[PDB]
Amino acid sequence: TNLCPFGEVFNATRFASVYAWNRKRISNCVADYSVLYNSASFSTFKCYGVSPTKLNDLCFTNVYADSFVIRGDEVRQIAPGQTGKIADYNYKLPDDFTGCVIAWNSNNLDSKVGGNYNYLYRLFRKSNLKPFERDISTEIYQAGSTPCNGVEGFNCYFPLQSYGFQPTNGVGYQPYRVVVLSFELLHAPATVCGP
Amino acid sequence: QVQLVESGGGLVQAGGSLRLSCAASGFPVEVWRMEWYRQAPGKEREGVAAIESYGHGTRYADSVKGRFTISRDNAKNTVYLQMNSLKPEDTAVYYCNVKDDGQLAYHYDYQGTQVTVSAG
Ligand SMILES: *[C@@H]1O[C@H](CO[C@@H]2O[C@@H](C)[C@@H](O)[C@@H](O)[C@@H]2O)[C@@H](O[C@@H]2O[C@H](CO)[C@@H](O)[C@H](O)[C@H]2NC(C)=O)[C@H](O[C@@H]2O[C@@H](C)[C@@H](O)[C@@H](O)[C@@H]2O)[C@H]1NC(C)=O
Repeated sequence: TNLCPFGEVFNATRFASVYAWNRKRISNCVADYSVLYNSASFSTFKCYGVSPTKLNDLCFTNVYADSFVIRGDEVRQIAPGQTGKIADYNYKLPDDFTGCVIAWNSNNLDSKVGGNYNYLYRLFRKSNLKPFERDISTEIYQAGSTPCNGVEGFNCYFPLQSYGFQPTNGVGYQPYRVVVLSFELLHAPATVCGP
Repeated sequence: QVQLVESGGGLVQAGGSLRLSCAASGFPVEVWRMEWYRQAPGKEREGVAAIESYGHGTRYADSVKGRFTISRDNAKNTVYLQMNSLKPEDTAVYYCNVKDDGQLAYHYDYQGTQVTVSAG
């Protein structure tokens, strides 16, 4: 009876930096995945372990919507079995990922004349991220073995890096808002279905 | 359009003082970490000092802590390196760099400025 609030996710006013990616759980509602899949707004709408076509025939315990901004160059990384700064240090999907990656170009909102540098990605981490892990640390990162604790040397780095979103940049360098929908089928009853 | 211009340097007696400036064009110097490197003759490049984005800290090599001071002028879009208590092993060519991580179409590696410190 209740329509799932996908507008609150896809049409949000502000968007998280990828390092601090936002998550919204949705349940106890009904979703028509083709009003979205057949909207012409989205530049990328790919799924994994499931197929975009049959999305309404499926029924899940809960669905998670994760949203954030990255470069166009890095939409390839929001995928199972990928590596690179984003998959490695920012947003990791599991290799048995079931769900959908939806992305659209957002130059018109997320850049400014002179450049928008409000979006951050993590450049440095001691280890790769486990699937769906989320690190918002600002601890100084030690590169090499000269220690950084206390008095801090040259090989000591603030972990987060600004994106430089210039209006005139190449389409790979431009910001993309990205939504990942994860389909959690448990051993409990289903709450998110098709029409 | 994006460019890094070093200025200052020259000849100074040991114990002397000097200030090098790095004038950036095409981006704001506060957004990313900015660095000073030096390459003595017949040695490899060394990291001297760095100032992180947005006042997230400064970093100083052991060789020059307490004698060198790095700073940002957001109005002049310029990073400065004050050089005090100059020892002679501080003789090198000095280079500034942006740790932009590919976030701008840079032509990444490029002139430098020579600093020479006498024995006395
Ligand atoms: C994202 O927002 C679009 C419009 O932006 C605002 O939000 C609306 C709630 C409304 O206040 C509108 O006037 C604002 O400009 C939505 O498209 C709109 O959808 C409504 C649905 O009744 C329709 O009346 C509007 O004419 C339509 N406008 C435009 C410009 O599309 C999006 O809704 C979805 O996507 C559309 C492409 C279309 O398929 C619509 O039917 C969908 O519900 C919003 N996205 C969501 C809700 O996911």
